[PDB]
Amino acid sequence: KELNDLEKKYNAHIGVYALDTKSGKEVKFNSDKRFAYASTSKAINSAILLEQVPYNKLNKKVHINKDDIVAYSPILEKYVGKDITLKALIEASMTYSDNTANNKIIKEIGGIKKVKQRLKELGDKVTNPVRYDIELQYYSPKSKKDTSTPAAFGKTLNKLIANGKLSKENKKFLLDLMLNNKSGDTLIKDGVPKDYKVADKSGQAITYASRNDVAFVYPKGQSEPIVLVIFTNKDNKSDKPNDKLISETAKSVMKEF
Ligand SMILES: *C(=O)[C@@H](NC(=O)Cc1cccs1)[C@@H]1NC(C(=O)O)=C(C)CS1
Repeated sequence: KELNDLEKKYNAHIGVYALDTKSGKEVKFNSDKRFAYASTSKAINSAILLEQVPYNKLNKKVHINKDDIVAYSPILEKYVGKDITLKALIEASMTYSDNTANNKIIKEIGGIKKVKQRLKELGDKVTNPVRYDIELQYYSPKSKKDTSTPAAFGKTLNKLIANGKLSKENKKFLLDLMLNNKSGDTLIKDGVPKDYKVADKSGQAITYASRNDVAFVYPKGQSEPIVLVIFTNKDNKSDKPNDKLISETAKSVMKEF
C-alpha cells in the first residue's frame, strides 16, 4: 500500500488523485506531476459533448469519410462513406477506445480550442489538449502536450460527471459504458474489493510505458462515487507497462476510504 513502495517494486512513477465525493476526502501522490493522459481524455470529451446534446438527440447523425480515419479505430473504419449517430460515436469511443470516434467527438464539440475553453471554465488551467489522436499518444517528458496532473484531471472529471450538469439519462448512458467497459478489467477494476462497482476509462500512450486508468468507484453501500485517477509511466521510451501496477495502486488507495 505505500505508493513509494510500489514505485520501487515496479520501477515506475505513480500519479494519484482520489476524491470520495460524499465526504470530500482526498488521497494524493505526485498529484501535481504531469503525465500523458492518453485515452483517458476520451471520457472528458464524451462528457463535454453530452453537456451539449440531450440524450434524445444523440440520434443525430454525422458523416464519416476517409479523411476522418486514424489508426486503432476498430469501429469507425467500417463507416467510411456512411453516417453514424452521436450515440454510436460515444459508445465506440468509450467501449473500444476508437480514436476516430474520439476525434469526431472533439470536432462535434467544436474543436480542440473549444475543449480548452470548457476546461478553463471548469477551472482547469492544467489539462493541456494540443493534438488529436493518434498523435496525442506520442508522449514526451520534455513536452506538456496532451498531459495533465492527477489532481487537475480528477477535479475536472468530478465537476463534469460526478457533481455536474449532465442529465440523469446522459450520466447513466456514459457511466454504464464505463461500468461495462471490459477493456479496463486488468486495472483499477482488478485492485478494488470484488463487491465494488468500477466505471473506468483506460489509457496507454505509445511511449514511456504511459499507462493510466480513471474511474468512478462505488464502494458497496455507497451511491456517491470516489473519483480515482491513476497515471503511471517509466523512464525508458520503449518500456512496457505492467497493469498490475495500477491494480496494486488502486488496492492501496481504496484502503484509505
Ligand atoms: C488510448 O490510450 C488509445 N491508445 C493509443 O492510440 C496508443 C496505442 C496504440 C496501441 C498501443 S498504445 C486506445 N486505448 C488503449 C487503452 O485504453 O488501453 C489501447 C491499449 C490502445 S488504443
